[PDB]
Amino acid sequence: TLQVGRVAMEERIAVIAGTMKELQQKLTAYVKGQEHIADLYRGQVNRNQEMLDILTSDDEL
Amino acid sequence: EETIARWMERGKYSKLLDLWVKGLSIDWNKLYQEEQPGRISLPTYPFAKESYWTHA
Repeated sequence: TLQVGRVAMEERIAVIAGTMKELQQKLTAYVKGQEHIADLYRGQVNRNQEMLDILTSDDEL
Repeated sequence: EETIARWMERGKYSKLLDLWVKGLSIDWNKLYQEEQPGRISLPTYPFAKESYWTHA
């Protein structure tokens, strides 16, 4: 549902988890300000707008 | 690096150069699968001309 049922906006995070407890752990660490969390990625689209435009055009990628 | 190899074989030069100029490392030797061109003299780096001297 989170993959296909939410518009992907400018500020994104993503987490890989094999159990619920793991997800809760990682997300709570994120909420608590932990800068580095394993298998949790942070970033912004606003930043890399340029290279995005130029690479996604080709099906090669 | 294999994807580059294929772009080169296919001749996707515009793509490689648009990526190279942004920093993508390209092994230009793979451009020459059979044989090799020759090296020739060309102008060299125009080093900055700044003066430096001490005092005796």
